[PDB]
Amino acid sequence: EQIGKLRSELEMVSGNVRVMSEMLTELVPTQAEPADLELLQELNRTCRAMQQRVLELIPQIANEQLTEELLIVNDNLNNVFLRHERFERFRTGQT
Repeated sequence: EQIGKLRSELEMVSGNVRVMSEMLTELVPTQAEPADLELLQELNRTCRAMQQRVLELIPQIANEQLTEELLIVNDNLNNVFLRHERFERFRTGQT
């Protein structure tokens, strides 16, 4: 029950990762608009909240499948975080 529910949540989080990936690919780091970075920032904050959620579960989930999904989502959220950071650095010229 709860395992399937958590997996479903991770799928929704992966969806959010896909949204960020799309924006962080289609947009230009050096030409990113303040509004675009604001939207990315808010979504990044959500991803960070979901990252903490994952981190809480990893050690608490013995299930190999769900734990695998947790680790995968964690890595994806880290990629989104760092990619967003790159956007900020490139736009401000502090890379």
